[PDB]
Amino acid sequence: MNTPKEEFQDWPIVRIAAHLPDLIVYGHFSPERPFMDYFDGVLMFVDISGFTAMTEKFSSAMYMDRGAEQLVEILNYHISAIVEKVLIFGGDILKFAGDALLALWRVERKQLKNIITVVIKCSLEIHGLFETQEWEEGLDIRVKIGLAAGHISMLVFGDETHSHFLVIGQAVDDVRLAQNMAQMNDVILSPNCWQLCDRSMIEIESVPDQRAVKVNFLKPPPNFNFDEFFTKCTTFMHYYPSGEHKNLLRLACTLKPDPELEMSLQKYVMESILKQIDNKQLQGYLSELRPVTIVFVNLMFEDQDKAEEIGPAIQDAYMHITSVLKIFQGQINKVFMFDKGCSFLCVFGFPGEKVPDELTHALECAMDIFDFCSQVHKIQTVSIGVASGIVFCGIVGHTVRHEYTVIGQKVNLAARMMMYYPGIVTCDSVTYNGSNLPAYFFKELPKKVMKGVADSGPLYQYWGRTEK
Ligand SMILES: Nc1nonc1C(=O)c1ccccc1
Repeated sequence: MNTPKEEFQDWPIVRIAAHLPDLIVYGHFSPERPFMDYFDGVLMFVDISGFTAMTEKFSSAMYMDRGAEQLVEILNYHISAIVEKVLIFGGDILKFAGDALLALWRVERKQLKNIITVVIKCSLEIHGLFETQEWEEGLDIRVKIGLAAGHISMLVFGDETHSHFLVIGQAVDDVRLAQNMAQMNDVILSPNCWQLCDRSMIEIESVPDQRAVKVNFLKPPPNFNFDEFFTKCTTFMHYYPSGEHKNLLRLACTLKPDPELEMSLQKYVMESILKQIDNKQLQGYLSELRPVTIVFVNLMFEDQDKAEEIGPAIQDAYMHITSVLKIFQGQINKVFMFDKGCSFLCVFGFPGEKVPDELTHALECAMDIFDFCSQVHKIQTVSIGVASGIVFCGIVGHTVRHEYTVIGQKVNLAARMMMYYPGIVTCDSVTYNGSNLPAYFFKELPKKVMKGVADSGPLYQYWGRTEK
């Protein structure tokens, strides 16, 4: 008999799995929401704002109405290379944002030391991708890397139709802190990472007024062989592609149809993405420069380190947020957490979710969320930033690991507003002027210098319908 080869690997379940980390794909968790689990790992936070700041100029007439198509193409070219490095070195890309990606090497406590070495090497090789690369006249196509290590908590929250996850805890906070100490081309280790690492491998230096350290060099001992060392480390990497599947970047590429599993995984993925996955929408429909309203919600907790308290709080907030968003076809694009604040990047006006009065509704939705979440047990402060303008939407990443992501100055603005104007609902000038709501529903705010925003324009507090 003949032996035709090539296992078919393009099933819907596999396509869905591209949008998710191994943490979720192979997780098999209880149905309770919230669900929490705990482990140890090494984290890598790669700041990619250097080249995703490209977005503004892709709206220029120069790109002849193909700005979004060109932007996703060039971004994915670069980001794909980063993802491949992460994957080949054994890491799990947890999420993408417009300005960063976060990767995890989950391992038993005893192997943290050796895995940090692996992750440093990976980091250095990532920087190596960009050492001599630019466009037009600007080589700011470079990245900044923070690494952290230690205890990590995982939270899964959602309802019967939608799920979201976060990793949280000090190591997660640490990786964020480390990355924003990094200059271009730097690899910065959190204090704990530095404490736990193989100091014989690496030369570091101090970071002024900081216990974090900068990696100057990976200088391995005389008879060290990284490839053999890596192979030893793979013993502790549950899903590293191997044997007959050593040619694949992800084990998830080998997933077979399993309706129960697919039911669980699809809950993490937006319906419009599922439509594309199911070949019921053109594969390029979701790459666009689109006017939207961003409602960025930040929840700060009474006790920031107590995962057991924050989980139920986020779940309670989520249940309300999703109900309010349904009422106006708003969608949660991302959920993020560091600094102890949990933030929901909500979007009004995504593809196929048009509808006029987007501004009035965004503001009313923001206020509703604010009022409700402010009453949630353990939520100390709610802050909401509302900004409206043209943003890039598209699936960003590698073929095998990518996510629908929104990128733009207005996303950054809403994000900065919620942090620099805590405890209130704020909006930009577009939103204020477009709502046409009475002017006394607002308060004109002092201008604040916000990191990453040049010329925010006049900003406003949405005070609401009444003085009280
Ligand atoms: N915490 C988290 N758990 O999953 N993702 C995050 C997160 O904050 C993040 C932020 C920016 C980019 C990528 C991830």
